[PDB]
Formats: sequence, C-alpha cells, structure tokens
Amino acid sequence: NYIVPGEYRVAEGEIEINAGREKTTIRVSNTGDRPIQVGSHIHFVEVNKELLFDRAEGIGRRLNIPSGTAARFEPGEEMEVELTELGGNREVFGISDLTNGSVDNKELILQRAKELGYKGVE
Amino acid sequence: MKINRQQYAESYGPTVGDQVRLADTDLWIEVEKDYTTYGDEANFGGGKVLREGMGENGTYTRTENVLDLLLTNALILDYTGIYKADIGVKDGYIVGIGKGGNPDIMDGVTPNMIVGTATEVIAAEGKIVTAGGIDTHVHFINPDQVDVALANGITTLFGGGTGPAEGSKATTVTPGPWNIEKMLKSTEGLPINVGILGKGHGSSIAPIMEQIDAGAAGLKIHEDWGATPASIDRSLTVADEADVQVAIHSDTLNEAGFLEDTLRAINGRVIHSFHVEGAGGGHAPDIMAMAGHPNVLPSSTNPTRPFTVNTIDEHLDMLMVCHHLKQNIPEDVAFADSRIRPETIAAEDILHDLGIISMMSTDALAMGRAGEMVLRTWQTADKMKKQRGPLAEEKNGSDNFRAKRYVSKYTINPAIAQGIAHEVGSIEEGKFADLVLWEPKFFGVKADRVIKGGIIAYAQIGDPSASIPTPQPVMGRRMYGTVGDLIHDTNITFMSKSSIQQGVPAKLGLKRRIGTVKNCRNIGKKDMKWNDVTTDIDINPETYEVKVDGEVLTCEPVKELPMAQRYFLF
Amino acid sequence: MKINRQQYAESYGPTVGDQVRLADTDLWIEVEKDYTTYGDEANFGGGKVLREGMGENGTYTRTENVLDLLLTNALILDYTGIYKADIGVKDGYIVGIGKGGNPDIMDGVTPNMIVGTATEVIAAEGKIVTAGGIDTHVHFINPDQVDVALANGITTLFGGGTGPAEGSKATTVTPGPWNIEKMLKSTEGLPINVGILGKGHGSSIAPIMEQIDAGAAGLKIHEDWGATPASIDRSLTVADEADVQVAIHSDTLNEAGFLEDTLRAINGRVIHSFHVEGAGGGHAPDIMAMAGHPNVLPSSTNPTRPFTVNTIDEHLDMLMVCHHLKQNIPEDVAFADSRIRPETIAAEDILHDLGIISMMSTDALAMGRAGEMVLRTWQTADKMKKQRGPLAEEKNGSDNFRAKRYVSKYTINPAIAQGIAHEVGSIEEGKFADLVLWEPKFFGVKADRVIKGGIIAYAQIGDPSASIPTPQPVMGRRMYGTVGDLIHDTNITFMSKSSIQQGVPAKLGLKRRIGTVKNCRNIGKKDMKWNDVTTDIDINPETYEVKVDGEVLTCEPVKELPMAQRYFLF
Amino acid sequence: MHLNPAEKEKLQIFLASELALKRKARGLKLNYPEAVAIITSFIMEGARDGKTVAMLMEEGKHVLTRDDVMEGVPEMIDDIQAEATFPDGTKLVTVHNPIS
Amino acid sequence: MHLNPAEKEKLQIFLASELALKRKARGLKLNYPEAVAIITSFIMEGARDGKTVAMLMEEGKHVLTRDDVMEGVPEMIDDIQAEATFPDGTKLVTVHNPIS
Amino acid sequence: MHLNPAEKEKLQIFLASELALKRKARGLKLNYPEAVAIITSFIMEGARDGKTVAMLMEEGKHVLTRDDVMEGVPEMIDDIQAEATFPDGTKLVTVHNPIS
Ligand SMILES: [Ag+]
Ligand SMILES: [Ag+]
Ligand SMILES: [Ag+]
Ligand SMILES: [Ag+]
Ligand code: NI
Ligand code: NI
Ligand code: NI
Ligand code: NI
Ligand SMILES: [O]
Ligand SMILES: [O]
Repeated sequence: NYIVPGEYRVAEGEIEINAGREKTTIRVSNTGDRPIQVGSHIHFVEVNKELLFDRAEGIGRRLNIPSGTAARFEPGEEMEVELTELGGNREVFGISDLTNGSVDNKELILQRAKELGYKGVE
Repeated sequence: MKINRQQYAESYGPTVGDQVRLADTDLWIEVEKDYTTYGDEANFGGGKVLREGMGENGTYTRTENVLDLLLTNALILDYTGIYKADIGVKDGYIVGIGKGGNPDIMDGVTPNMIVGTATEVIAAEGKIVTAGGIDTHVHFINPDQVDVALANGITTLFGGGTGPAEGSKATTVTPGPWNIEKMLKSTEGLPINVGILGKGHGSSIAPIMEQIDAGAAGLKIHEDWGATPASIDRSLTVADEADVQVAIHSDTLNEAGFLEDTLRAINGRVIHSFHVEGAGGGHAPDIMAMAGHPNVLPSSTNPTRPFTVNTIDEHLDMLMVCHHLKQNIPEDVAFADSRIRPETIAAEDILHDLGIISMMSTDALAMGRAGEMVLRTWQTADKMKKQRGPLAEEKNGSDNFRAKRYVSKYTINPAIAQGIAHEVGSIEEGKFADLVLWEPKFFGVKADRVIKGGIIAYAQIGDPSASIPTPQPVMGRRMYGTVGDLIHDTNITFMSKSSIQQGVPAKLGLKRRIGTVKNCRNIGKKDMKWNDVTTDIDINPETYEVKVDGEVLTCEPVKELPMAQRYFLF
Repeated sequence: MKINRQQYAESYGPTVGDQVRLADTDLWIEVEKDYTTYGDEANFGGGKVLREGMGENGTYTRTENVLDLLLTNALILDYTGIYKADIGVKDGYIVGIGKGGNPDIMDGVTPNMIVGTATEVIAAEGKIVTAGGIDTHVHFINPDQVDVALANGITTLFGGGTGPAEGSKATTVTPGPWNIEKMLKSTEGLPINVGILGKGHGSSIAPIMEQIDAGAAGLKIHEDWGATPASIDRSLTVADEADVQVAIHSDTLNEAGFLEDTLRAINGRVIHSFHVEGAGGGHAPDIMAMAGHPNVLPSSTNPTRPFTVNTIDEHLDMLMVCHHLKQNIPEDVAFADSRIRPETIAAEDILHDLGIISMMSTDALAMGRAGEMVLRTWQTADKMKKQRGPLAEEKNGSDNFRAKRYVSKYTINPAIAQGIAHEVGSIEEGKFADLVLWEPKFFGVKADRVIKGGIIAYAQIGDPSASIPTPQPVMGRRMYGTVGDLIHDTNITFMSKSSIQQGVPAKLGLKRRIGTVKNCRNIGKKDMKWNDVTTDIDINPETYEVKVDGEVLTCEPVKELPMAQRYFLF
Repeated sequence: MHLNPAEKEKLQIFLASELALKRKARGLKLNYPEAVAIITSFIMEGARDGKTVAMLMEEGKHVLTRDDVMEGVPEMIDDIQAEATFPDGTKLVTVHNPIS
Repeated sequence: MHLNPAEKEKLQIFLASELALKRKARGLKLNYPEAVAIITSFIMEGARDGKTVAMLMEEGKHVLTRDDVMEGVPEMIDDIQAEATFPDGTKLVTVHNPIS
Repeated sequence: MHLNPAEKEKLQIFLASELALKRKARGLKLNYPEAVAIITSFIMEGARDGKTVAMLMEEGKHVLTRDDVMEGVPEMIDDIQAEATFPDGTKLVTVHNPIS
C-alpha cells in the first residue's frame, strides 16, 4: 500500500465508443506533398480536397476514433480508416460549406464537392 | 472500437465505477454515473472536438441556448452526488449539468449546453470540481486573510470585524450602522463573497434591529459582549422578524446561566452554535450538548480538527496567549482545564463522523485558520475511516457516503444555515458559478483554479514572463476576476431583506451583486444535508466523558496526518 | 565660446553626427538633425534655464500655448527619424516636437511649446525616447503579465483571454458578448492600453458580429476553434463591415485545406498573419509563404527570435509540453518535426532583415514571452548586422536604416495593422503621449520610465524610504499614473465603431479613454513602414528550404546574444 | 511548488534568520528583529524536523541568551509565536520569555 | 540593480532551494515543494553557468532520487519547467519525470 | 519582528548578494545586477557593523575588481547608493566608480 497522491483505481472492462452506430471502412490517399491530420469530429466528406477517397462514403460520417484524436496522412500515404455515423440532428454547417443543412442531401453535397475539386466524387 | 479504462481515464477523467484517491488520504471516491455519450466527449485544443461545425455549433447566437463557459469532463463531488458531467455557465450562474457540445452531430447534448461562438472552455478532465467553501465563522482582522481562504477553496466569508480592533479580534461582529456601512464599502474591494454580522447584544430591540436595516446579514451573540438571557432573547426576536441567522458563542463562565438557561432563552428558536465542542468558547464543560437539539445548527471551528498528539499542548497555550492567562493565578489554571478537554475534542471527531455536527468553519485569525477549513475536514474523515472503519452505509469499497457527509459540512450546510443556499453552497442548476478545480493529488490542500461568478478569481500558476504559464514559480495568484470593475460582477454582498428594501446598496454606492438572506427561521438540524442527527448528548460534569445512546464516545489522538508535511513548505 | 562635442553630449545628450551604441549590441544610431538653438538648450534644476523670467515664461496661462510636460533634449528613435528634440505634451497628447522654452528671450522656440507655470519637466538629455511598444499577440492569462510588459517598454496589449482557462491559454480570444463585457470591466484595472479580440469562428454572421457590437476591437481565427474555410470567410465578412482587423493562426494539420485553400478563403481581403514562421502555429510547413502576399500583414511571435543554438531543442520540448505530445506516438513525433524547423526559423531572421516580415509580437503566456518583444527585436537586428553586414541603404557607418526598419516592427506597424495608429504607435504630433525613456546602456532591455497619456506609469527606481530615489534596491515599480482614478485617464480601451455608437462604454460604466478602431480594411503590406516587401516565398515541401528570388535563405544559429547575461539576475 | 500566501511570507523569516545568524557569527550582539527571526525560524525548522510542540516550547528558551543580544532586547521580547506544519498538521508554538 | 518582476520572483526559488538543501543536509526526506525548488534552482543556476538546454534536460533527472524524498513525491512530479537567461537569451527547460 | 516596508525590500538585496557570491565562488565573472547586489549588501552589513560612512566610501571601491565581472560592467556602474541604520541612525552611503 504505497500511496500515489490522487491516483486512479479504474474499474475492470473497456469503453466502447460510438456504440450501436454503423461502421464503414474506406481507403484514403494524400495526393498532396504536405501532411494532413484529420480530427475525430470533422464531417469526413469536407476534408482537404487533395485527399482522394469515395467522397459519397464520407457523407453523414466522421472517423470512428476516440474523441479528440486524429488520423495522420503523410505526403503520398494511402491507408484504410474506419468511419462512424454522425448523431444528433445529422446536420452540418460551415467547415468547407459543402453541406449547410441535412446530411441527407447527398446529390447537393457531391455537386458542390465536384465543382470545388474535392477529389473522388464518383 | 474500445478504449481500456486506464487510457479512457487518462484522456477524459474517470467514468462509472472508477475510483480516485483524495490527495494522500486513505479516502476513495467512486464515479456514481456519467452524463457523457461515449465517443462524443467534449474537449478543446489543436485537432480536438470543440471546433466550428464539429463539437462547437457555428449557427446559434449567445441567446439561442449557447453557454458563456463549459467545464469539460468534471468529476463533481457534492452533497447531490459523485459523478461525471460537463458544467455549463451563463450570466455567472450554473445553467446546465450534463453533456455539452453541438446537437448538429452529437448524441446526448443537454439542450441549453451548446458550445457556440460565445463559449469559453475550461478543461476539467482529470480534475475534481466542488462548490466553493462557505466559511460562516470569519473575523475580518487582516485583508491578507482573503487569499489564504481562496488558496484552500473558500469562496464565501460570513462573519464580522472592522480590522485588528480588539472587539473584532475576539468576536465576529461589525457593530452598529456606521461600522456596518464602512465594512460594506470595504467589501467592494474583497475578491470573495461576504455577509456581515451585527452585534447580537442589547435589552431593547431597536439598537439591534437598526444593524439589520443598515445592511447586516445576521447577528453574533458573544460572551465577550454579554451572552446573557436578555441578549440571546432580543437577538432571536430580531432574527425571527428580519429572517436572518444568529450565531452563538455562549457564556463559558456560566455567569448568568448554565447550558439549560441558554437553551431556555433560545426557547426552541433556530440558532447557529459556533465551535460547538467548546475549546473555541461556550458553557464549561457541556456546550457540545447543543449539537443534539433539533433547533441547533451546530458548527466546529478548525483548530480542534482533528484530534492529534499536539492538539492539547497547542490549545492550553493558545488559550493562555489569547486570554492573557497567568499560570500563577489558580482561577486562570482552573478555567483553562475546564475549557481545553481531550474528552470533548476526541468526541468531536466521532460526532462529525456520525453526522451530529453538521458544519465546519475557520474562526479565521480569532481562534482558527483562514486556509484550513477544507483541509481539516478531509483530515477528520480520513482519521475516522482509519479508527472507525468504512461506515455501514458504504458499498463497492468506496468512501462516497463519508465524502458526501463531509463535503456537506463546508458547502451546502453553512449555506442553508445562513439563508444563502438559493445562491451558493452546491453545484446545482440555478446557483451562482462559484466552482473550485482540484488536481486529485492536491485535493483539499491547494486549489488549482477558483471560479467566482463564472470568471477565474484565483489560480496556482507560474512565471508571468514565461512562454507558457506552468514554469516556476507556481504560486497562488489573483486573476482577472479580481481586477477593475470585474470584482463587482464576480462577487456577492449578502444583505438582510430590510436593508435591500430600504435601498442601502444605492445609498452606499455598492456595485457588487446583492444577495438576499432568507429562509433561516423555518429550518433545523433535519435540513442539514447528510448531517441531520438529533440525540441526547450527555457530558459528565466530573469526568467530561461524552455519551450518545448511553455509549462513551472516545478515540485516540493521531501522531501523523495526511495533507500535511508532503505538501507544505512551512 | 565653443564646447567640444564630448562635453556637449555629456551635458545635453548627443547632436548631429554623434553616434550611440544600443545597449551592448554592435548597432549604432546617428543623430540625423537637432531642433535646438545651440546655447538656448532647455534644462531644469538649481541655477538652470527653465526658471521664471528666463527659459520658463511667467506671463501665459495654461491655454496660451503653455505645455503640461516638456521632455528636454530627447534622442528620438522612431520610424519617422533618429533625431534630437524637446517633446511637448498637453491633455495627455504629444502637441509639439521641437524646441521648448520661452520666446521672451530664446531663439527658435516652437510657438506651442512654451514652458510656463503649468509645465512639469522630464530631463531626457542622454536618454533614448521611443514610442510605447504595441503587442498585438497577447493572451490575457495572468494579470502579473502587465508589469512584465511595462518593464520592457510595451504600452498597448491587443489580444484575448478570460484568465487561465484553456481556451484563453491556447487562443487570443475573449468569446461572446458576456466574456467580452466582463473583460472590458477587468480592463478598468490594468495600467496599460488594451484591445480585445472575439472568437473569429462560426458559419452564420450574427454569432460573430454580436462580439464586435459588444465591444471587441477585432477577431482571432485559431485552428483550436476550427480555422476552416467557413470560419475564415465569415470573420473577414464581419471585419469588412465592422472596420476591425482579423488575426489568423491557420490549420497546421492541413485538415480542411493547404495554405492555398486558406488564401482562397481570404480571397484578397486584409488579414494579420500571427507567428508567420509557423513554430507558433500554421499550415505545415509552408505558412511563412503568407508573408509575400500584399493583403497579408505578417507578424512573428518572439521565442523563435532570433535563431540561437538552444532554439530548436527548446522548441521541440516546448511544443511537446504545450500539446501534451507523447514521444512513443509516431504521429506526435511526425507532427513536431513538421512544425519546429531550423530551415524556417533561420529564414525568419533574414525575412525580418529584408523587411518581408513587418511586425513583432509576444504570444504572451501561450507560446511567447510578455517582456521580450522589444528585447528580441534588437537581438535579431544585431545578429543580422553580424551575419549579413550593414544593409546597402546605410551611410556614415551608422545602423539608422536597420534601426528604423526594426523599431517599426513593434511600434507603428502593429498600430497600422490593428487600426489604432491615429492614437498610438509613434512619436508624432497629435498622438497619445505613450513614451519610453531608456538609458542607452539598458536600451531594449529595461525601460527607465514608461509614460502613459502624459503621466509616468512605470519606473526603475529605488528605496522608497531613502533621502533620494536612486539608493538600492532599484526595481520596476508602478507609479502614480496607475493609482486611483488616474489609471482611467492615462490608458485607452480600444473598441469597434459599432460598440462605441451603441453606447457600450456607458452601459458598462467604463471610465477609461475610449479609442476607435478604424482604417483596417483599406491597407496592405505596402502600408508597413520600412517593411513593405511583397515577393514569391517558396518553401520546399521535402527539405523546408526557403527561397526568395530563387535564392535559398539560410543563416547559422548563434551561441551568444547581447542584451542577455550581462543584464539579467536569472 | 504551489506556494500559498503563508509559504511565501514564511520564506522571509528563514531569510531574516540566515542574515541574523551571519551577523552573530561575526561577533555582533543581535537586535530586536534579528533575535525574533532566529528563534522564529528555529521553531518552524523544529516542526519540519518532527519535534513536538512541548519540545519547541522548552528548546526555544535556550536558542539565544542575554549575552547574545543588545541591552533591553531580552525585556522587549515577551514571547515569540509561530505556526508551522508538524507531522500532525499546522500547530501554534508560543515560546514565553525566550531570552533571559 | 534594475530588477524586473521575474528577477524578483525567481529570487524566491533560489531561497526555497537553499532552505530545502539545508533540510536534506540534516537528513530529512524532502517533500513536494522542497524537491521542486531544488531541481528548479539547479536549472536556473545551470543556465547562468552557460550549460545548454539539452545538458540540463539530462542532468535534471539525477539531482534527486526517490530515496531523497518522501513516499509519493516522485509520482507527484510529472515534470519541472523553468525559464532562465542562457548566453543565447531566455530559453525554457523542461525536465520530464525528474525523480525515479 | 515589526518589519517596515524598507526592511522587507532590503532583505531582497542580502538574498541577491548571497546568490551572486555563490556564483563568484564557482568561478563566474559577475554581471551588472550581481555586482550591484554584492557591493550594496557590503555597505548595509558595514553599517550594521558600526563602520562610518567615510570607511564604506573607501572600502566599497575594493569589494570587486574588473577581473571579477564581465566586459563593460565596470563602465555600467557609475556609483552604488544605499541607506542603512548606522549606530547614529539612517545615513546614505554613495560609492563612486566602485569597480575599476
Ligand atoms: Ag481567549
Ligand atoms: Ag481564543
Ligand atoms: Ag501546443
Ligand atoms: Ag504552443
Ligand atoms: Ni467564539
Ligand atoms: Ni470567533
Ligand atoms: Ni497561435
Ligand atoms: Ni497565441
Ligand atoms: O470564536
Ligand atoms: O499562438
């Protein structure tokens, strides 16, 4: 019984994040010459133009990673990430101005993505 | 995806079932529940969740359910529970306890806890958050006492004094309309909440009552002014009309009555018994029997807390210095031996543990330590765990039941007794945002940040010339809450209804928030959260032994305490 | 009668052609001209010239062209010139730069610089006098930061914060109407000029704009709140309507865009690029390319200034502490190596010397040193003289050209960028009398006296109990400018036009002088005094090499600086 | 360090005691504040060592004698009071008539 | 002297370090603030000596060991940060986990 | 102790002097504030010893020499002034050009 002041004794078990939401694996490629790090809660379809992936599969979704962590893409790197579903009202405003409303308007999001050159609108 | 519970607790602070050690005590608190949605936890920084379009809403104006301030991932320790939640603040009040962020994309967001353009963030992950301490036994002797209090997590000072005048050095009294007015205007400059007590002495009503009308928040009956049947009776008559509390320091000398004569004068009316054990003052030797009566709200002062090997030697000498006692006057020696008693100081630890004494307080600069009410509360709970074991009521190997009973003694219970629990004393929706963050390692010893009305007033922080604020020297410092006019908006002067109705704030040019004292006359022992026990306390007049349910209450003084030599430079 | 030039300079301070060493640097300033009439020099003391009937006029009332204050024989170092003049102050403003005294008997007296019965005298003979420093990258974290700034000659703090809240510890942001109101009332107590930045984040206009209407003087876009195309676009839309400046800390992580995506969102609008080199934050690795664009007003923060042997080791670790980076997470290691770059920090010294970075700033208590903007500006100029030689533009073996280019970076240029150069930022007639006296031996290291609105606010002065004020200990101390109500008349709260028109000062009871932010949207790089260079800055994405005119910019880190171990107790 | 107000102030006593001890070591009779500082720091360092209140009440009367201090100083000091963190928390030590 | 605010404050660290070193010399296990003061003053005196940031990051981990300090103190100190004037100006030293 | 404001401030000089003397003992050339602190504390300790103003005006010029201090420091110090309690009350000592 060595005392570490303020120490935790955490319970047994694991914490499942984003429990009960659909998960989706997609391949993503940094076609740029500079690194890109993407956070847990950015609408995946609105990330940096030079990331190539199936943009439709980012709609209504974000990275399935612990709150406040990120995925890193070195220049030229391709890798798989897992996405989870946005919750709440499933609405997105601002960020890259591709949605500004319900994530249900896939056609309109992809139309805006294609026109501004977000790579991978199919 | 799953996170093991060690990484989870390191990132976001602990969750349901996790325990946390309080400082270097043997006391463990367990998270009882968690308002979060696992994966939608709020956090602030580079690439984190509270960013525009993400966990921060980019649409809503401040009025549209957006917070001024979110404390993320707080471990709350309060009489209401030990649990995990975000705390939302707006207009200097706590508006939401729950789950903050952006309902655009997050599940589980409390509707009035939107992080928006107008929201400041304080990261409470890994911190314990409590209400500010309510010290109801304060002597206003030396303005340097305020930082001492802030540094140990006290946010409200109730008592009396005009500075280092003998009347103020003995008694929690600002006497008469002029002194009360001068100290109300002084209070404009003190970065802490304040309520002022008038002199609870007189044989006519008007000389007492005019103190309440001038701005006093309450009265103090003190033997040094004459704790006579008349002064007790008139003060309580005034308090029943004015809806304020009376504190009592009774007639130690038994000059005009024994304890039963004081209780007869009180005649079943509500009263705050100060330093009820009696080293700090009262009917020799049996004052502590006050704590068994249903009309008595009983408080300890802090130097008897808890019972240690040095306590008695310290107190016999403290009393000799304080009273100018002479060791060659046998009356002085009989007096001291009648007043400093291991039997009552030992029983005082157990009464605290049984919930028979409801409140802690300092007795700051009169016979008690301005910065050690919170410190000595946890030293007592830890000593009682060691000597008495987990209380029966505990479960899961945690000390949550004892932690709620003891945190109540310096938060909610003094607020209820004073008539100010509508504003302060707990982390509940609708109360003033007086909040203390603690590193668990420093819990009860040195506050990290003290928030007054939703702005930080005091912080342990380092070199002001440094690239970042963590380089040495880290010390307690006043923050922007205390500077300029913001000292007015972050702090409350508590006043009687009559002085408020009579316009005393405008008469004196007070710019501080005005708090109303109320609902003090309609409460008793049963309204003391977790500390509601009434019983027949017997104090043997020959041996000073204390009995409850015909059982002698005694314990040993300890040689060592936690929250002491590990932490303190002196 | 003639005086040799050694005795002349010892009596009156230097004159045309005389040079002065700046502290212990290799930098020399030359007096370019002198407004005096040789023999009619003004001076104050026993048997001196400013006496009734002599150099002091005995006839004129204050209104009749008489000064409140004359600084005699100042050596002015300003973007406008390096020259010798008396400086006349009245109603807290600089009314005359020229020749003070009494036209009764003196030749050459500037008509509005009469020394009269109403005139105070400050002897500036042998002193260097500059404008007060304008620090436009301030985090309001700890009130103790203000004296740190005064001690190194800073008189204006622009930035944001509510104290040591995480949002304020990362970003120059006072978020939303309530926090902005609380910090405006705090500001009443801070003896320095202040302007407050709101949160430059949202996807609707109203949540941002309501910050300008509440009293913000500008906005900050910070990656920690989401430096997204939307937050950039809305903030600049708000700033173009409200006539305030936007500061940017860009998306280091390139999450929503590369540098070219941020410039597209800016769409040719005026913006202040904070810590443009990028150690302090921005698009990895090429943020510093911002400093070549004509719509960008680029500033450095001070810890990269200048490039020294310890710089990189210090910064890799500073970033690890600041970001809670883990050396066992390769992403954290790649991130740090992408952000702390000798190639860009080395180029940053030369860009400063070429006039491609226009401004210095601190980043006080977030990632920068509150008291070292002026210090590190002169350390950079001295290093560049040693490595690059006198600039071509120099003449007479003086560093006047480099001295004007570098003094501009912390005086006039941040004033122009913020929209406050009508009030502060230079020693010119009609501007507020924010003046710093320096002993040449202490120049840029420790200010002698700091004047705020024509009254001394801060002074290095000694024993208050002594016969005279020069006995030890000599330390920095607040002076009568900071006491009582005079703190209101000597300092400016800078506010948006809309908050001024909407009566926010009266609503909040602000007693400080109110300054109007204006003419921020109609300026670019070309309005940066001595620092007006636009060029194509190339940053190699693989090597991080910086090119201007297809030429690699590199220099060596130095082992030693002036204005360091000779001066500082720690 | 997390220094609280009292930790900051009490550092000053230790410093004054060091200054006073230096002055005694070069053979000066100590004055009123020097003497008070020496005995005060003695008490606080005693508490840090884990001595009891009763020990320091005894020892404090033998730290300085009238031949260590100037004329009148023994009679100017009625008592010396200090609070320090003992192993059982903060306690008050009063040394009565420390110098005869 | 022309003392600035930081020079005034940092004098306090040197004093706390002197007090702590005295306490270690009479055989006390050092507490949280004592330990922090010792290592802090070590760094600032190192910078004055002209050592590099990298040297003091190494040396700082060997100023005190767990047998110099009370139970739990090694684990209470995650790191110790200080800014001092090196020959190349003010720099920040962080010593990570200074005491094992 | 009854410390007045000046007693509180002047404690700081003694402390800075102790810090500076330590730095000289490990072979550092002293800087501007170190040198000023050393000579200042020397004067105030001299007054406490009962020396005359005239003695300390002489002695003060020989406490440090140019080989004790960095380049330029002799020339930065024109004089050093201090007030201390002599046996005949507070007096001002000025040491002119203390270091050549
Ligand atoms: Ag007494
Ligand atoms: Ag007493
Ligand atoms: Ag960081
Ligand atoms: Ag940083
Ligand atoms: Ni009492
Ligand atoms: Ni009391
Ligand atoms: Ni930044
Ligand atoms: Ni910043
Ligand atoms: O008391
Ligand atoms: O920054």
